[PDB]
Amino acid sequence: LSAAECTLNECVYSSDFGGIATVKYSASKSGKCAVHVPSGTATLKEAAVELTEQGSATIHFSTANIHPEFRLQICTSYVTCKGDCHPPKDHIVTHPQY
Amino acid sequence: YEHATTMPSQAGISYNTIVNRAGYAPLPISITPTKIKLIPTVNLEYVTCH
Repeated sequence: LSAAECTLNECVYSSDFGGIATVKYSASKSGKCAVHVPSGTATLKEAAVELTEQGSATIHFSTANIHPEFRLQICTSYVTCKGDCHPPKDHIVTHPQY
Repeated sequence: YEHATTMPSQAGISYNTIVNRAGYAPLPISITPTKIKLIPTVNLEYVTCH
């Protein structure tokens, strides 16, 4: 992966993966790239994602920080992605806290 | 979802607003008072005529 850009469109921190982040990439080859966040701020729901040649990819994450700025790790390099999340709507969720 | 709004008490004008939460998409909500009625509580006291 070269010339990687991550853009957090809209995020809502909650128990579940209330945050969705979009990453624009320029992959050297078609295929899948393993994706991870070294920091504990958020966890990716997907371990790996298929990459097109020069398309954009979307990921789903859960976090607890209102202003998350985490450097998620991709198959080759890092990219810092920052945005503003929003509080959850429902008071109580029937899900354990991720 | 709790939401508070006030509109002028006039008929024939449709009121447009959106119920918006940061999480969900904003939801259009439209109200148009077709007719507004005011009913006094009358009491028939007596009847008169020629």
